[PDB]
Amino acid sequence: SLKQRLKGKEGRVRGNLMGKRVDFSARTVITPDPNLSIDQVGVPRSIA
Amino acid sequence: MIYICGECHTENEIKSRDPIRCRECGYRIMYKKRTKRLVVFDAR
Amino acid sequence: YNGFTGRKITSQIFIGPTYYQRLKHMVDDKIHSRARGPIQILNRQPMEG
Amino acid sequence: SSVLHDEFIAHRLGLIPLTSDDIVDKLQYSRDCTCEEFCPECSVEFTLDVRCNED
Amino acid sequence: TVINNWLLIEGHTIGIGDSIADSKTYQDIQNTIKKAKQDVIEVIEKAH
Amino acid sequence: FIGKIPIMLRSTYCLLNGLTDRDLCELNECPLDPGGYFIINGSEKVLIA
Amino acid sequence: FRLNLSVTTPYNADFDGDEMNLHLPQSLETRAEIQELAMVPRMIVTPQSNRPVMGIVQDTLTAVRKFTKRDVFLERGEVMNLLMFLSTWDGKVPQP
Amino acid sequence: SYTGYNQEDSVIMNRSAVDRGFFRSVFYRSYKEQESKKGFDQEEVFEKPTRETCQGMRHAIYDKLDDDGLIAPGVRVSGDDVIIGKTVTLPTKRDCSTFLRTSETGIVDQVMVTLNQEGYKFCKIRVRSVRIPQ
Amino acid sequence: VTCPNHPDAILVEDYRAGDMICPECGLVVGDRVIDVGTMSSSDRAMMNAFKEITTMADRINLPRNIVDRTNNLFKQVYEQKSLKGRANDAIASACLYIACRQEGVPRTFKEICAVSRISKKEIGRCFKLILKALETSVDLITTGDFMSRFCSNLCLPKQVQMAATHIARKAVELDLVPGRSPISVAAAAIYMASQASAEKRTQKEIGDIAGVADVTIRQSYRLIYPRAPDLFPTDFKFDTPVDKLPQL
Amino acid sequence: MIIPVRCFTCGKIVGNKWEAYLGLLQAEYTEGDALDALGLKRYCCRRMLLAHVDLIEKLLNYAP
Amino acid sequence: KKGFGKEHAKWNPTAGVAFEYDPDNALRHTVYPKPEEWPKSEYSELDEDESQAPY
Ligand SMILES: [Mg+2]
Ligand SMILES: [Zn+2]
Ligand SMILES: [Zn+2]
Ligand SMILES: [Zn+2]
Repeated sequence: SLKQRLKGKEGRVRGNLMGKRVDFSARTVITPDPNLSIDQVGVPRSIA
Repeated sequence: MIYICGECHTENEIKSRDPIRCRECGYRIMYKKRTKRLVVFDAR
Repeated sequence: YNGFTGRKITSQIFIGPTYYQRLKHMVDDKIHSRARGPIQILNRQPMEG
Repeated sequence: SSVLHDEFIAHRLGLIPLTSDDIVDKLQYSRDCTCEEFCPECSVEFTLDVRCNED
Repeated sequence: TVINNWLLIEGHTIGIGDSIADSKTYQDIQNTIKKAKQDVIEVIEKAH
Repeated sequence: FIGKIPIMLRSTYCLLNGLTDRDLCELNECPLDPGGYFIINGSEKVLIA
Repeated sequence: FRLNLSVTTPYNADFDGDEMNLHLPQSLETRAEIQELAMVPRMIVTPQSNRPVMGIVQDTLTAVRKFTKRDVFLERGEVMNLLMFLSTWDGKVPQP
Repeated sequence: SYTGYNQEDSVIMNRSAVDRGFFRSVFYRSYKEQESKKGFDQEEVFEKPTRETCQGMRHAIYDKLDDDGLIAPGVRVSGDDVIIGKTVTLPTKRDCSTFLRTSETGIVDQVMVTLNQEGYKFCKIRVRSVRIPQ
Repeated sequence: VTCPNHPDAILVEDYRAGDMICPECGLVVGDRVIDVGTMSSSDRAMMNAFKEITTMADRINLPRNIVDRTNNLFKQVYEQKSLKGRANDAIASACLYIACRQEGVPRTFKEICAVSRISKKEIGRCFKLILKALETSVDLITTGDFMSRFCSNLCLPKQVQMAATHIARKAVELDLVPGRSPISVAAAAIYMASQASAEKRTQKEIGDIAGVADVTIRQSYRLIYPRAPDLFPTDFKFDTPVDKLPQL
Repeated sequence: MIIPVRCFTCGKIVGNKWEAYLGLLQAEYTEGDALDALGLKRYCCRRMLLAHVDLIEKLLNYAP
Repeated sequence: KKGFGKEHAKWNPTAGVAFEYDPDNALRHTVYPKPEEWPKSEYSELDEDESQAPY
């Protein structure tokens, strides 16, 4: 029903207006690299 | 094409839209035969 | 001995054989990226492709 | 049709050492040679064929 | 950067020579531990 | 006739009860497999105490 | 993904199978506001407890404690070698 | 401590020992497909979908499939290739199919064809892929 | 879906990005719009008939792919309703006989009778009405299709089973039995085969299994006996010489 | 599953020595002696034979 | 083909390659905490009751 569809956790307000899935984001494992600055990160070439 | 029985390993051409059974063995598990176009590997 | 310059290392290194295992979590399975991908139909929110 | 898959045998072959005594100086690098993919000026061809019939 | 590049000249490790003590020390440690155990027994008997 | 009951492998009512390694290998079975699970729709299920 | 260690202690990371999300600014106002508000050099000290969040960590600290005693003497060769790794260096060699 | 690349729970490892078989492994995976008659007229079948007859296909290549609609073992199937060609008849012929996931680069190990419990023809396909430590 | 600047010759559907751009020049005619893929009165008796179809199919105990088409065949026969004024259970049983033939594995009416009250005559009658009702053709029977289960019911080894099939096959190609029901022929071949192996059986037992008599086999046997020796397959190992094959 | 052709650390050829190891042990040479006679010395090349489990002899029991 | 050991470890021609210098710490390049527990090198020229050469 339209109450159960606008209800709480994963509804239309707690699940599609506050928290939403965002495009343009990639996640990869981290490894050390002491030859980098603090200001930098090293991206692989397939993600880039 | 050509199929291989799962018990007696006797090749037998199964025609399209035809029951799946061997001959001389009466079995119902068939393995497709390896291809004939060639692929090359590296020892690396 | 150092491998780049051949000089000795001032400290002595503790070395020996041990038994290691290779876990199941490999990196080929955890990398993924999205940039203007397919979207849903009813709510027009980004969807898996 | 052996027990090891195709890329297992292709790997145990590369680590076999071949007699490279004198004719390494006459062989070009296959990326430098003006031939096609392969020629007897920058390669050596091998061949294996075994079949087991006895028990 | 400069302290990593000196650190491959100096080097560092942990073995088990870094985790053991001389007999003079071990004997002294054993002596005090035995005395402490005896004291607890004296406390237990008086309570009864 | 009443019905059909699943059978736990390597029991006294299985087809693998009391076989020798020369026959366990002939049915393409592992002689080291412990047994003690059901086969239900292809899957292999185990009951937790 | 590859990042410097001095940045491990804010994120509470460690390099045994963690994963870290990356978001990419699209417009030019948002890349300008991330550049002038929230870069990692601009966030060394914290407003929580008015001290820095990032300090020398792991091997670097132990080596520094052993690089700065009074019996540590460096010959001419590794003075040349170590001075090759300074980006903020004068060009002058200090007299020993 | 060698060069700083093994700090905070990491390991440096010998590259020319990986080249001699160190910790090399393989990786198998299976896929199921089952032809089904969901309706009197809506019926599925394994066959090689042709461009002008079937309609719902993508422009991907359908040359690796054989006449049956399955890939013979031995070929090198890469990401976004079709492996099983299954066409549905339209109340003409509207084709479906199964595609790989992305970034597999496997090799088709063996293909099996038989009858499952309710008696519908179905097939299983195993894909082989080698994993070198990185 | 229409672009003013240029005509669209092709509009590929990008499954990966859920996007629709037009190759000839390029244009998302549709961007992010393509998702990337007691109460029962009618058939109270039909509804019950399919339970009774299932309860009839259950007795034979086999993968029930034959049953779903049997359910659709009835549904079809029900829908036309030309044959509506007829007994449902006969139609169900006739649907069943047809499906087995449609699966290329017919079961005898005698068998079909075992699971139903309907006389073979009424099933045959209803059968022809359905053929006329649904306007569809059928297939002729083959002996080998019943070589499997009967020899199975006798637990006869494949070699005997296969030998019988050749004997049967050779006999029909030569029409050594003009008009003789292939059931009695297969059974006599089976008999002959069983009589050519250690797994001999009496005609009455075979007759009992084929649902016929022993005198019925005796005649068919008399018809095949002249060629008993030559009817056997070339790959066979006698347990009894053809000369020593009994007569009846 | 099968003896590697090269020690992972040195590179010394260790593949051809498997059959011999079984034979020397069969002759009752103590393991320490057998390894020395084969000539492996460094403790990285002795780990190769000392800790090898031969699984190929159990996959030859399944009919092809 | 022909190649060397930077391509792949199947093209290098050598097993272990030993190398060492200064068999006694005449230079103190390495520093022993207790110089008595260390075995004497194969190439050493020290006495049986000494540990290191003088610096
Ligand atoms: Mg962690
Ligand atoms: Zn067979
Ligand atoms: Zn060439
Ligand atoms: Zn070695």
